[PDB]
Amino acid sequence: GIVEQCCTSICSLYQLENYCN
Amino acid sequence: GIVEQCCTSICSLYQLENYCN
Amino acid sequence: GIVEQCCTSICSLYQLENYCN
Amino acid sequence: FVNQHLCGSHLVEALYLVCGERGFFYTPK
Amino acid sequence: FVNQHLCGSHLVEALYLVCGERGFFYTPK
Amino acid sequence: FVNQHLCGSHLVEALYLVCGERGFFYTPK
Ligand SMILES: [Zn+2]
Repeated sequence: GIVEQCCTSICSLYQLENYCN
Repeated sequence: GIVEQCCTSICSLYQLENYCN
Repeated sequence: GIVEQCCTSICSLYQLENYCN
Repeated sequence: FVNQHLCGSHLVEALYLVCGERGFFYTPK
Repeated sequence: FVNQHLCGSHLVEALYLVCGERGFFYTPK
Repeated sequence: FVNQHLCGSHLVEALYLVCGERGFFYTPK
């Protein structure tokens, strides 16, 4: 999930866009 | 104080309301 | 730089003003 | 409500929201 | 774009900005 | 003034407030 990908790890702008609707 | 209860520990909504005026 | 002075260390108001234009 | 550590400016935002018209006091050590 | 850990309210701000009119979903564990 | 570590978006908010009409530069490593 987003916490694991972007908070405890680092997310690219593209990875973050995977959580847009 | 609030730092000890809510920052270094975790505070419930109710505990946080103890710091309203 | 500002990260080293103010983030990983602590900066006074005066030290922070060194980064105003 | 979130059950997380709330510190510094986040803690003050949380009180601002929770306390509403009452307002609040932020008295750190 | 920033390549940093983004957590809690910062993570939600980042999605808000990045996703724009699409909006987003914030589903923590 | 606060004497605390100020990082990332908090550091930029602090400069925004402190520097006022002057503006500021945020140049991380
Ligand atoms: Zn923060």
